[PDB]
Amino acid sequence: MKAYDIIVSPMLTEKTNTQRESINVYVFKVNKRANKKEVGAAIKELFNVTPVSCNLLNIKSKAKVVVSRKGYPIGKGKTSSWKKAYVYLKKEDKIDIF
Amino acid sequence: MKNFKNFTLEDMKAKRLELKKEYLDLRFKSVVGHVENPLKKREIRRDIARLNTMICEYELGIRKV
Amino acid sequence: MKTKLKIGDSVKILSGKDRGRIGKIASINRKKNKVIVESCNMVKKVIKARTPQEKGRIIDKEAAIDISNVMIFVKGTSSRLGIRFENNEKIRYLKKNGQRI
Amino acid sequence: ARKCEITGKKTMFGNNVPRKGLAKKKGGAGQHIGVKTKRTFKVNLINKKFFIPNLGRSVSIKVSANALRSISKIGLDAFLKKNCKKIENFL
RNA sequence: GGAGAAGCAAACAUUUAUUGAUCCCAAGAUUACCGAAUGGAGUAAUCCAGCUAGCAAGAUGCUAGCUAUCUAUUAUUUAAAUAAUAGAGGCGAUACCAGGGGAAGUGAACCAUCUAAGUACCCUGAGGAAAAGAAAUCAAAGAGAUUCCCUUAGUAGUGGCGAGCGAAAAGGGAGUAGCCCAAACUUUAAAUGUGUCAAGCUGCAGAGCGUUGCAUUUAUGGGGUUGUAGGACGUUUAGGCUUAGUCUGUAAUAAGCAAAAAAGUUACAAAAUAUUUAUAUAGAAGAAUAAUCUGGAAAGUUUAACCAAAGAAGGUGAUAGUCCUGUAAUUUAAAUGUAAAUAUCUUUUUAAAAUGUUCCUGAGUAGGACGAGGCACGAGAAACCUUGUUUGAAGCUGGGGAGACCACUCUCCAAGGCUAAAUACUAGAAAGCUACCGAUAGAGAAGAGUACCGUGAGGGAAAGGUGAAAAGAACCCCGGGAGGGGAG
RNA sequence: CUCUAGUCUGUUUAAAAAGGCAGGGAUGAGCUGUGAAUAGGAGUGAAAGGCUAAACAAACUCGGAGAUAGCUGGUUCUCCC
RNA sequence: UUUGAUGGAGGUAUCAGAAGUGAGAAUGCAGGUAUGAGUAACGAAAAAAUGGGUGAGAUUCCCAUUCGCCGAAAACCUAAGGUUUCCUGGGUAAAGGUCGUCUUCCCAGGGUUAGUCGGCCCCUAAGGCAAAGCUGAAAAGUGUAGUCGAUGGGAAACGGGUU
RNA sequence: UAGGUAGUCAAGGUGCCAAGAAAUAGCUUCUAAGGUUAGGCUAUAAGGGACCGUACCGCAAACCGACACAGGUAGGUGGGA
Repeated sequence: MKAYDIIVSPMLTEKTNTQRESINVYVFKVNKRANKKEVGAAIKELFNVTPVSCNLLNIKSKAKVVVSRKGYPIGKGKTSSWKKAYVYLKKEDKIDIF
Repeated sequence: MKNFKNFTLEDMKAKRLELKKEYLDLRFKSVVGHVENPLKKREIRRDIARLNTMICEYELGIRKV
Repeated sequence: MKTKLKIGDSVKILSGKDRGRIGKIASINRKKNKVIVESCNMVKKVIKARTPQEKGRIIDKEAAIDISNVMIFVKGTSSRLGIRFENNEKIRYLKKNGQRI
Repeated sequence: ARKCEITGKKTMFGNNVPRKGLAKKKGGAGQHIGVKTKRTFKVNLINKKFFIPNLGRSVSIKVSANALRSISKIGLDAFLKKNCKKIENFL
């Protein structure tokens, strides 16, 4: 898996924004098959900077209840689960694309 | 559907790399919030798949240069 | 589904409100087998177009007529359509007389 | 199983049939069948040892007394050949 | 195939498509992980490796490719051990077939015989059919493999002779097809035993004393398959020659070569194309209506046509042969799949009509004793077949059968192995039909084995319809809304 | 922390077996968490014909099965003799 | 079978044929709705009250001041389980035994960062599978070498702060 | 400062009989086939952290009782008089 199938997209959220402003942390949606090592390697190849460390989380799928055309519960649907990555850079390092 | 139906193997490889650049940057801009042509994602993805088959055909020898 | 009418033709409306009124084909919904004839089957419609509250308004627009209710009309004649093979071209002609469309 | 390793004989299932009365060929009015039950007739396998000088060693086979009799009549090699088995399948 | 497409329904704003899209068919690529799951292990969708290649490879890094087991065949002392290929594992058909296991509820107004019944079900096997299949048979008629129907026939028999169970032959049909091994002899040897003389050879002579001398087993070819014919011996023969019928040279025979016939549906095996407007899997063309009246809407009312190998069935604003799609009769095949036919290819005979002496013609087999089952037939006079425990033959100068048995007579020739078709079955695929259903009906399910219930096995619902078209009620009034009253 | 004599509420209850008062055990034949083993003519039972997924003088599910009943119930429009 | 209202799209004479051919009950089945009845309850005898704010609407929401209750808990921190019920914002068809501006209700968005924790891992208890061997109609049953199997045994961290 | 609960010292000590897990792990050590920087130990400097769970409820309207039910519900904290 090339370093392009690893990183999916960043996250722009209030929590991630404050974290990035304060302690220089970048949060990405990554592929569920990645791990710490190739996430770090992918960050290096993509943005030409080596991260100090990486943390990964598995976000479970959010369940929804599906109702009929009239509308009344007939089953349980679910969103897609995904993997979230916190990436820690050196205090001088930056990522510009954001 | 773009036209690569005359490209050589390594030219196709270079095309694949810069199209992967384009797809990654497009995803990033979409998340940042405003991209005028969301379907560009689908178009680029299909292009990359085309390149993957065509290259594969080169190694498999089905399509000869 | 399959049909022998082309967008842009001029057709005469067989049945409906608009007897024999002749108009151009603007669009064809072949999922429902319906056709939109310009300035025919002309209905009043209301649109808000969005929930924010500047204004909404009444506009006039054509409604899709069924395919079966129109018939090609060229040079003062309306008739069925057959097709012929000449010059390696699937061309169309009028069953009543047999001319180039 | 209780299976002759040469021929393939296996146990045979049948009935258990009691009879009351006296057979007509003994002057009796006849016989009457009672309550039949299920039963099995068992092959009498023997775990025999045949010493084979041809490789100077003894091979142990599960054979029935019938197969032993036939081996005594015809010879072990020929009997194995007739039932399309080979001595090396044993050991 | 031609103008839209972005699934199954549109919506909201983004592109693509005449550079031939979408879609349909054929083929190929990609094809995560689990699962027969097979590197080990495991709480199925996941941790742990061995080895090799590339990632600065590296500190439990990533990716690619191998190492599971059984059976058959040999590379070896096929057991042990690895190696080599070949065939299998599981699912599917809540169908069919074969083999093994085999009830119980009932009837007999009880029940124990019997019946139900080889039924349900379990288990082992494969196939598209399976099984069976070319008479040691039916059976007293002159027939002639096996299987499936109509009759025989509810007959013949059987049955605590109670209830019940229940043929076969012949005849008339569907459908057709007969064959190949072992053994008798011989060649090529090998292995294992035994053997130092007159042991091989068609017969005179010379050579010859071991062409391995004689046997068994393994492997190869010839030889042959039955109311007792095939081989060794009896001749015409033997197309014709080359080689040799222990070696050379002759009467005298085999091994090869002209000449022919068949063959992957049994009968030897492995294919490959051309070739068949043959077929399966995408398609193309396709006939013949105007007016008038009612009505929102005509296809209908009425007045006149036209087509028809097409008045089958749907949709079209109310009821269409001629409005649209289709329908009759025709017809698209690059590629793929399935079929025959033709040669190619493969294999075989490269000979038959012909008399008597010897050899073989299927061995723990036929049969008998005891204990069981299948035959319609429950020990009954109980044949016959299979079969467990025992015993045990003949060798055509023979044996089996002809419902106990004996004699005669008439038939047949087992103890080796195959065989298409007629026949069973439809989960399904396509094309069609119905005095079949129209939402409490019809599959449980027009929305699905979902919701729900139970730890699990498992059980299991209810809910179809606006209008011809959303053309979904702008705007205004009451009300927080909902909703209603107006306006459209 | 584990058990239920006696009494009462409750009994179309809050609970398809509790609660309100009380009592026995309370360093032991003790209580209990977390895994595992024994399955139907069988298991288990300091033994009452108890229990084995709220029902056990032979569990439950599926199939035979629409089992058999001399027993009970039901059996739909009309007229004439 | 005639006239009307309603209804807006198929029925049907005569003759003949064929049945899933006629319901008032089976403690019948399915569905709707009466009856008891605006009656019993509205779920423990720990207890609420005032003022203010939000809101169209407040005895039941929020805030504040009093009172009351538990306090070897009715408190706090971790399992067994549940699986978004957690936080922010918006809303009240139903559902909450009433009301509701509120909720574990609904909609949208957001939220779980490990070398030191718990697993994974290297080990074994009971137990399970298990080549070979042995025993059985099949299916399997026994069982050795092995391999799995924690509530057990094994390397490493504490304090404070921040949303 | 004084007093001192509950651990802990302690798998201690002292007595008793019912005589009270295993380990192929870990730690330590030993030698074969093979090795003699091939390794290992004693240090320093540099960096290598696997994969998953991680919210919240958890004596309760969020678990198990058809319920927002007077029930069951493991373990560690257990203030003051």
